[PDB]
Order: sequence, then structure tokens, then C-alpha cells
Amino acid sequence: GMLASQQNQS
Amino acid sequence: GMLASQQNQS
Amino acid sequence: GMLASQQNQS
Amino acid sequence: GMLASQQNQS
Amino acid sequence: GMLASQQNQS
Amino acid sequence: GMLASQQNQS
Amino acid sequence: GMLASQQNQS
Amino acid sequence: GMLASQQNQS
Amino acid sequence: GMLASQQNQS
Amino acid sequence: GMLASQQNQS
Amino acid sequence: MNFGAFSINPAMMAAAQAALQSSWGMMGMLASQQNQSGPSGNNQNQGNMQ
Amino acid sequence: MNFGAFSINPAMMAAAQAALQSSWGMMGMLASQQNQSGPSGNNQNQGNMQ
Amino acid sequence: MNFGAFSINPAMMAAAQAALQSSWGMMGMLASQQNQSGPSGNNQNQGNMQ
Amino acid sequence: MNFGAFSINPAMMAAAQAALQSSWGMMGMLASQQNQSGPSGNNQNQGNMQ
Amino acid sequence: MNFGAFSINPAMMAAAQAALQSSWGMMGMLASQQNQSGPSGNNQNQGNMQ
Amino acid sequence: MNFGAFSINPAMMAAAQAALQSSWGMMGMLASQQNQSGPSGNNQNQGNMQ
Amino acid sequence: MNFGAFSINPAMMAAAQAALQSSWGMMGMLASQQNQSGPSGNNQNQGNMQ
Amino acid sequence: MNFGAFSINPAMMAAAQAALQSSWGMMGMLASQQNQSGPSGNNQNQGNMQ
Amino acid sequence: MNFGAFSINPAMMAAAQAALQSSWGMMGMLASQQNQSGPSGNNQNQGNMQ
Amino acid sequence: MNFGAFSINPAMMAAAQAALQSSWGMMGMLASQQNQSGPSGNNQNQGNMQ
Repeated sequence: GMLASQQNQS
Repeated sequence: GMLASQQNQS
Repeated sequence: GMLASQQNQS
Repeated sequence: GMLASQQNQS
Repeated sequence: GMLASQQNQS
Repeated sequence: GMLASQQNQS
Repeated sequence: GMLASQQNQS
Repeated sequence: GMLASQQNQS
Repeated sequence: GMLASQQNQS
Repeated sequence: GMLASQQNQS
Repeated sequence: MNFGAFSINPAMMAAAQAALQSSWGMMGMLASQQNQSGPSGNNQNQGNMQ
Repeated sequence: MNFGAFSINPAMMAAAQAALQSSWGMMGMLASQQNQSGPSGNNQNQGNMQ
Repeated sequence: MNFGAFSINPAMMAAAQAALQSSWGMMGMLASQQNQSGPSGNNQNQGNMQ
Repeated sequence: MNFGAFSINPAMMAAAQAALQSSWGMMGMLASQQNQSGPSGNNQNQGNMQ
Repeated sequence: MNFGAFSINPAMMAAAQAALQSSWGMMGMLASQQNQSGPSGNNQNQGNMQ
Repeated sequence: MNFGAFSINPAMMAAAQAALQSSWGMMGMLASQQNQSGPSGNNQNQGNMQ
Repeated sequence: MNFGAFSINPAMMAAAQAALQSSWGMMGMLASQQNQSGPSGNNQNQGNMQ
Repeated sequence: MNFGAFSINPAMMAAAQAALQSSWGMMGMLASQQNQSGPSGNNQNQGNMQ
Repeated sequence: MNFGAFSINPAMMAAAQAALQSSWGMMGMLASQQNQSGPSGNNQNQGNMQ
Repeated sequence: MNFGAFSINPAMMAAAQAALQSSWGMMGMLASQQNQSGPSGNNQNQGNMQ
């Protein structure tokens, strides 16, 4: 299937 | 299936 | 199925 | 099925 | 079935 | 198991 | 197992 | 297993 | 396994 | 395995 | 396993100065399944799905 | 396994000054499956799906 | 495995001053599957899908 | 494996001053599959898909 | 493997002052597959897809 | 399936001016197996060997 | 399938003016197997060996 | 399949004026297998050996 | 398939005026296998040996 | 397939006025195999040995 990892930093 | 990990930092 | 982990920090 | 873990910190 | 764990901290 | 059929004719 | 059929005619 | 058929005629 | 058929005629 | 057929006629 | 019909039908007919002769070692179906473990074994899984 | 028909049908007919003779070692179907482990084994998985 | 028909049909006919004679070592189908492990084994996977 | 028909059909006919004679070592189909491991083995995978 | 028909059909006919005679070592189909490992082996993969 | 240990062991330790935070969607093992057939079906075999 | 250990062991340690944070969507093992047939089907074999 | 160890071991350590942060979409192992047939099918074999 | 170790081991360490941050879409192993047939099919064999 | 080790080991270390940041789309191993047939097919064999 679809596999994703969204990650942000500030 | 669909697997995801959303992660944020401030 | 669909598996997810939403995590935030401030 | 659908499995999720929502976690926040401040 | 659906399995979830909602957790918050302040 | 063991299965057998003995048959004769005269 | 062992399976056999003995048959004779005269 | 072992399978056999012995047959004779006269 | 072993499979055999012995047959005779006279 | 071993497979055989012995047959005779007279 | 899944079967559509499983028809086993013999025609056995001898009507004159005649002699018919027949033998069967298990005419039909044998559905056998077997688990056995040797001595002093451990942590063993044995399963037979037919 | 999946079967459509599995038809086994013999015609056995002898009507005159005649002699018919027949023998079967298991006319039919044998569906056998077997698990066995040797002695002093460990951490073994054995499975038979038919 | 998947089968369409699996038809096994013998015609056995002898009607005069005649003699018919027949023998079978397992007329039909043998679906055999077997797992066995040797002694003192470990961390073994054995499976038979038919 | 996948089969369309699998038809096995003998015509056996002898009607005069005649003699017909026949023998089979397993007329049909043998679908055999086998896993075995030697002694003192480890970390072994054995599988038979038919 | 995939088959279209797999038809095996003998015509066996002898009707006069005649003698017909026949023998088969496994008339049909043998689908055999086998895995075996030697002693004291490790890290082995053995698979048979038919 | 066959397991040797199945050890799941977390070390969760926070002893100062500190904050530790954790969540699990089903920490452990889910062994699920399910058969269901659609409407107006016939001649169906469904099996799950784990 | 056959497993030797299946060890899952996290070290989670934060002891100062610190903040540790973690989340898992199903930390562990999911062994799922499922058979389902569509509507108006016939002569179907469905099996899942794990 | 056959496994020797299957060790999954994270070291998660943050002890100063520090912040550690982590997320997993299913840390572990998913062993899924699935059979499904379309509508109005017949003579179908579906099997999953893991 | 056959594995010797399957070790997955992360070292995650941040101890000063520091910030460590990580995310995984399924850290581990997905062993998926799937059979599905289209509508109005017949005489189909589908198998997945892993 | 057969593997000797399958070791995946990251060293993730940031201890000063520093910031480390990482993301993975499925760190690990995906072993996928799939059979599907188009509509109105017949006499089809589909198998995946891994």
C-alpha cells in the first residue's frame, strides 16, 4: 500500500 | 494498507 | 488496515 | 482494522 | 476492530 | 490401517 | 496403510 | 503405504 | 510407497 | 516409490 | 479441498453362461492426516489443514 | 486442491460363455498428509496444506 | 492444483467364448504430502502446499 | 498446476474366441511432495508448492 | 505447469481367435517434488514450485 | 507458526526535570483470521490454518 | 513460519532537563489472513496456510 | 519463512537540555495474506503458503 | 525465504542543547501475499509460496 | 531467497548545539507477491515462489 512519514521542525 | 506517521515540533 | 500515529510537541 | 495513536505535548 | 489511544499533556 | 479382501471361486 | 485384494478363480 | 492386487485364473 | 499387481492366466 | 506389474499367460 | 461431484459408479453385469468376479481394497476415499512427534522434543508446531 | 467433477465410472459387462475378472488396490482417492519429527528436536514448524 | 474434470472411465466388455482379465495398483489419485525432520534438529520450517 | 480435463479412458473389448489381459501399476495420478531434513541441522527452510 | 486437455485414451480391442496382452508401469502422471538436506547443515533454503 | 521466545520488553525511565510520553496502538500481537463468502455462492471451501 | 527469538526491546531514557516523546501504530506483530469470495461464485477453493 | 533471531531493538536516549521525538507506522512485522475471488467465477483454486 | 539474523537496531542519542527527530513508515518487515481473480473467470490456479 | 545476516543498523547521534532530523519511507524489507487475473479468463496458472 501507500506508506508515508511527514515531519517538520521549527 | 496505508501506513503513516505525522510528527511536528516547535 | 490503516495504521497511523499523530504526534506534536510545543 | 484501523489502529491509531494521537499524542500531544505542551 | 478499531483500536486507538488519545493522550495529551500540558 | 490394513484393509484386505480375500475372495475365491470354484 | 497396506491395502490388498487377493482373488482366484477355477 | 504398500498397495497390491494378486489375481489368478484357471 | 510400493504398488504392484500380479496377474496370471492359464 | 517402486511400481511394478507382473503378468503371465499360458 | 473442494469437490464438485465425487461420483463413483460401477456397472457390474453378467447375464449368460458367464462368471463375473471383482475385489476392491477400499473402493472410495481415504482422507487421512496424522501428526506425531519424536521423543524428547520441544518447541514444535504440527498442523494439517486438509 | 479444487475439483470440477471427479467421476470414476467403470463399465463391467460379460454376457456369453465368458469370464470377467478384476481387482483394485484402492480404486478411489487417497488424500494423505503426515507430519513427524525426529527425536531431540526443537524449534520446528511443520504444516501441510492440501 | 485445480482440475476441470478428472474423469477416469474404463470400458470393460467381453461377451463371447472369451476371457477378460485386469488388475490395478491403485486406480485413482494419490495426493500425498509428508514432512519429517531428522534427529537433533532446530530452527526448521517445513511446509507442503498442494 | 492447473488442468483442463484430465481424462483417462480405456476401451477394453474382446468378444470372440479371444483373451484380453491387462495390468497397471497405478493407473491414475500420483501427486507426491516430501520434505525431510538430515540430522543435526539448523536454520533450514523447506517448502513444496504444487 | 498448466495443461489444456491431458487426455490419455487407449483403444484395446481383440475379437477373433486372438490374444491381446498389455502391462503398464504407472500409466498416468507422476508429479513428484522432494526437498532433503544433508546432516549438519545450516542456513539453507529449499523450495520446489511446480 | 512456532515461536521461540516472543519477548517484548520496554524500558521507560525518566528521572530528572524531565517528561516522558508514549502511546501504542496495540502493543502486542494480533492473530486474526477471517472467512466470509459473498451472496448467492455455492460449492465453496474456505479455511485458514495459522 | 518459524521464529527463533522474536525480541522487540526498546530503551527509552531521558533524565535531565529533557523531553522524550514516542508513538507507535501497532508495535508488535500482525498475523492476518483472510478469505473472501465474490457474489454468485461456485466451485472455489480458498485456503491460507501461515 | 524461517527466522533465526528477529531482533528489533531501539536505543532511545536524551539526557541534557534536549528533546527526542519519534513516531512509527507499525514498528514490527506484518504477515498478511489474502484470497479473494471476483463475481461469477467458477473452478478457481487460491492458496497462500507463507 | 530463510533468514540468519534479521537484526534491526537503531542507536538514537542526543544529549546536549540538541534536538533529535525521526519518523518511520513501517520500520520492520512486511510479508504480504495476495491472490485475486477477475470476474467471470474459470479454470484458474493461483498460489503464492513465500 | 536465503539470507546470511540481514543487519540494518543506524547510528543516530547529535550531542551539541545541534539538530538531527531523519525520515524513512519503510525502513526494512517488503516481501510482496501478487497474483491477479483479468476478467473472462480461463485455463490460467499463476504462481509466485519467493
